[PDB]
Amino acid sequence: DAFRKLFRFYRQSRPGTADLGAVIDFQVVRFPLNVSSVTERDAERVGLEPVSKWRAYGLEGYPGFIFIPNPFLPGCQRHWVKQCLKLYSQKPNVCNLDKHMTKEETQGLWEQSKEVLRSKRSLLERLRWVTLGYHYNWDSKKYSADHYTPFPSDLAFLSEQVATACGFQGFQAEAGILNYYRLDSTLGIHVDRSELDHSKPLLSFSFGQSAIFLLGGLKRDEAPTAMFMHSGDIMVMSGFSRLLNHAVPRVLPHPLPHCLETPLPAVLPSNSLVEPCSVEDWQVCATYLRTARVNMTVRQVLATGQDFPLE
Ligand SMILES: [Fe+2]
Repeated sequence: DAFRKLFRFYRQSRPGTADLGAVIDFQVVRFPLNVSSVTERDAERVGLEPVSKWRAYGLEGYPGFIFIPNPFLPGCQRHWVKQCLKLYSQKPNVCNLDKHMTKEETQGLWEQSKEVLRSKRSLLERLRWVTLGYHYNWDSKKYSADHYTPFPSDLAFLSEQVATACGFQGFQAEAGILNYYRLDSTLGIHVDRSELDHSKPLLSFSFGQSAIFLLGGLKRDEAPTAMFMHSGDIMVMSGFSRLLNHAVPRVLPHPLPHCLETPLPAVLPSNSLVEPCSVEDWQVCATYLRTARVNMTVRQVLATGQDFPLE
């Protein structure tokens, strides 16, 4: 339980201390990306700056582990979190509130939360996860072609470009899992093995408040290494770093960030998947993200020539 020992270590807040400086803000190497793999027009279309200005990092003993500090164009974060909270939750996809709350109670989430923010505990505070594409059955720990809703296009294009730049051009976005946090929310010690195609990488996107991650080998026995994950930061776990045990011990609060300080531009490209945000949407997103953090994992389920067995 060495991983759990560091998990309880950092779980003791201790902000701005020896603990704050024991992590790896952005052993450390730079990962040569491929500015040739993507064009600034598609990256503008999805709100990421030219790969020529991206910086990627890896660590010794963790090959294929890619950390990329915030590459998002200034302001783009706002759209992604918005669609994360305003759109991706409701009826077509699946969230945790579907188990004991009916679709009528959940459909009125955004507007009733706007009335709640205007009036000054609602459901958006109670959100814990959303699944996109092939809906992960938590109980079964399996995927199924039977439980499926179409993967959001813009999100898929994002994951596709990022995975292309990181060296996997044949990446179709099939499974999505968007974790939502409270301040005290955590993510447990686990490996990410529910998929059938392990070759394709796991694409994590951090937002909201800063958080502390961890990276340990396939055996939970191997002690973890700890690093930050600010808003906009992106982890691409590939090759070896895909069967590696990881967690999120804390959402560290404000000593909302600076990437949220910079707003959207009025002029966005005509083919851009980055989209406009009404003002009260960044109001509720801005408050909720002053409270806590969001995470966006994207995954390949099936290999290119593989399909779910029948039996
Ligand atoms: Fe995970």
